[PDB]
Amino acid sequence: TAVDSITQKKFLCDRTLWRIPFSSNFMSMGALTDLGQNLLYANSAHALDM
Amino acid sequence: KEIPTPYMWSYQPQMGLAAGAAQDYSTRINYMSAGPHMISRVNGIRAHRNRILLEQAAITTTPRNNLNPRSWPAALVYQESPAPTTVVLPRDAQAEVQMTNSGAQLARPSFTPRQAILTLQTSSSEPRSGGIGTLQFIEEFVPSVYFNPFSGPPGHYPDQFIPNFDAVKDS
Amino acid sequence: YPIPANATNVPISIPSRNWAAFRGWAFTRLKTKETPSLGSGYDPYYTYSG
Repeated sequence: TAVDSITQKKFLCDRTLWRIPFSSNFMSMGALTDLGQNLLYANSAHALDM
Repeated sequence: KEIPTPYMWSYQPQMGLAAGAAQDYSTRINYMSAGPHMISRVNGIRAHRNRILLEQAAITTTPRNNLNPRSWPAALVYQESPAPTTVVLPRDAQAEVQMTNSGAQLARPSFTPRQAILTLQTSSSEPRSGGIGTLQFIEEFVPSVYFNPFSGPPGHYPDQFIPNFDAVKDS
Repeated sequence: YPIPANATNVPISIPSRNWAAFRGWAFTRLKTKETPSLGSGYDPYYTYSG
């Protein structure tokens, strides 16, 4: 048979925890993270808008 | 060059190391010159204070070498108290094997007296490293003055003075 | 520091500065309608003369 069709490509994420390292190098290693405590990242209180 | 403020170190506690020095303003007196009979007083009372904060800077701490070091050993910054107190036991180590398994159940010791104690040290296993622990911040970097702002452009300036600064590289 | 309707989260945002004279803290509440942020002669906010 021939009936023209187009594929949809949705994904499924189950129980997985949205993980992300706080690094410029993107590596989750140690308590003192690569960009977490760097040159000017232990800096004073600045406003955050996401 | 003539009238600067005494610089005050800004702090971050859990790191232990101070961020950098900054000038005082929310208590800084009026600089609208009162007249020829008080201009020498507002520049004079401050002048002896400049020597108050200069003299104690060499007394309270050893003069500046590494202006802000994170890798910091203990010498003036104090390692916590090294004294243990050791007490004995109501029951003995070797006077218990004779009874319980044989028949007589057990529930100075008023059976067979012995004196045996061993004392071991309380001190921090190896010396204090990193930033300031509890409270030694004032004794480490006392508010100090650079009375001639940036006098010397390319060689060196107030380096670790900036809060947006680490010891590895400038900028 | 103006704050909107039905909200409960607001802190003060001041970093490292001078503090050489301080007896302590004081706080009270006031409407934006009855009096505005002063400094001007007759600013576009007055409308409650109570």
